[PDB]
Amino acid sequence: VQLVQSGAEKVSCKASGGPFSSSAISWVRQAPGQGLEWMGGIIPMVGTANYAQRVTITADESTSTAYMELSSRSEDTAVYYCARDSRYCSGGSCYSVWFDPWGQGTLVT
Amino acid sequence: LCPFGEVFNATRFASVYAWNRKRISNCVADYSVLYNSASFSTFKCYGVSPTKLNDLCFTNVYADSFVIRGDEVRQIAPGQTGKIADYNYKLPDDFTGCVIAWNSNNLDSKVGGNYNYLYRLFRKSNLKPFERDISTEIYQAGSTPCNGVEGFNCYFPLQSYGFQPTNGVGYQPYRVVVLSFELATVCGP
Amino acid sequence: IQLTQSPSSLRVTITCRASQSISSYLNWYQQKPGKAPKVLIYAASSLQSGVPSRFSGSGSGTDFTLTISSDFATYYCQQSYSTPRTFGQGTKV
Ligand SMILES: *[C@@H]1O[C@H](CO[C@@H]2O[C@@H](C)[C@@H](O)[C@@H](O)[C@@H]2O)[C@@H](O[C@@H]2O[C@H](CO)[C@@H](O)[C@H](O)[C@H]2NC(C)=O)[C@H](O)[C@H]1NC(C)=O
Repeated sequence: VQLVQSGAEKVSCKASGGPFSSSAISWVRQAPGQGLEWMGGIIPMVGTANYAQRVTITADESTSTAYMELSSRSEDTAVYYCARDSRYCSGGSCYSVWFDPWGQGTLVT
Repeated sequence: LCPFGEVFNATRFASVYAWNRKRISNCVADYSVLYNSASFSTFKCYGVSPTKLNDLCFTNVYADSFVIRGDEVRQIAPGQTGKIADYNYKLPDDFTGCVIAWNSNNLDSKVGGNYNYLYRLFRKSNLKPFERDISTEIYQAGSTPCNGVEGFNCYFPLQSYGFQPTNGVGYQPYRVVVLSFELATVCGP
Repeated sequence: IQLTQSPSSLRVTITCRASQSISSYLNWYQQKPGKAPKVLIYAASSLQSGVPSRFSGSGSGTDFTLTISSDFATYYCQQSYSTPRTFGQGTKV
């Protein structure tokens, strides 16, 4: 299960192996010298993206590919990662969520 | 003749959370051709005798199809309980008809896993007979509102199956067709 | 719910504290220079397959610890308990 992202500069993330529409794909920003920020993500089966509290997040199951569109500052220079939302779940009560796979990263300036 | 070929030899099957239903009508139904077929591993009838199916005639006949794990096959029966019986596909305790299933490991399983098959883990309540809940809303399991992405007491109610050619039999996919018979529209020879 | 972790720079341990109780919904990551982060610990104390037994951790509610028994990388804590999801500052080994 690997994620393949587009090269440096829309930003794409193609899924190869593993679940797709059943698992949210999120985008995480990491500016140089900074930590990680979750900006939102989408479940292709739902078709609706949720955003962190500017950026358009979408996906299309038919190509097993997620997309993020950026448009119109210099302060946004960062490496952008895609990651799949996975969970370790037990009977009755499900108690965890994390990001398992992770693409190479796209450099946007 | 009834379009059984389009049910049993279908190119693809639906997930159990969103099982397909096809209404069969105005046709002649050959049942013994299936009963004595070596293609099936499970052929269990309730309310009817499998050997008299060719002589019996019915009104509406519904063919409900989906894919589940081999270990879950036992849940597709009246009076049974479990994650599939309660949250995906519930049969009435007075169900009339036959449940047909076969191993589809060599058909559906993929290297790396075929994750196109999903089932529900969570729901507010158990399903009514033949209720098909295909909503994709986040399930809340406490007083805390979700209002967004799943997390604590907020879950995406569906999970995919890791169906692989390297799985043990209980974890291999099975194609299940349930024939529900109401009681002259569909009639044998 | 924000996370605060310390020390910022370093057998060693790294601690991460939630400003609010988050049950067991935090995780830990290891990020090498120029690479994507990998999962170490999920559900507070459960190891990710492929992670050496040298790694362990525990905690509940607000106070959680990552322990390395004996991999110079930046380690992060993650909060998936509630929206918005966030991450810690990062600790350098
Ligand atoms: C489902 O298909 C099987 C297999 O039939 C073969 O594969 C099909 C996809 C198609 O290409 C057929 O022309 C092939 O023959 C059917 O099993 C056969 O049934 C006939 C009776 O009609 C019998 O004479 C054959 O010997 C059977 N072959 C085998 C391998 O069992 C089956 O009947 C089909 N099911 C339905 C409802 O049509």
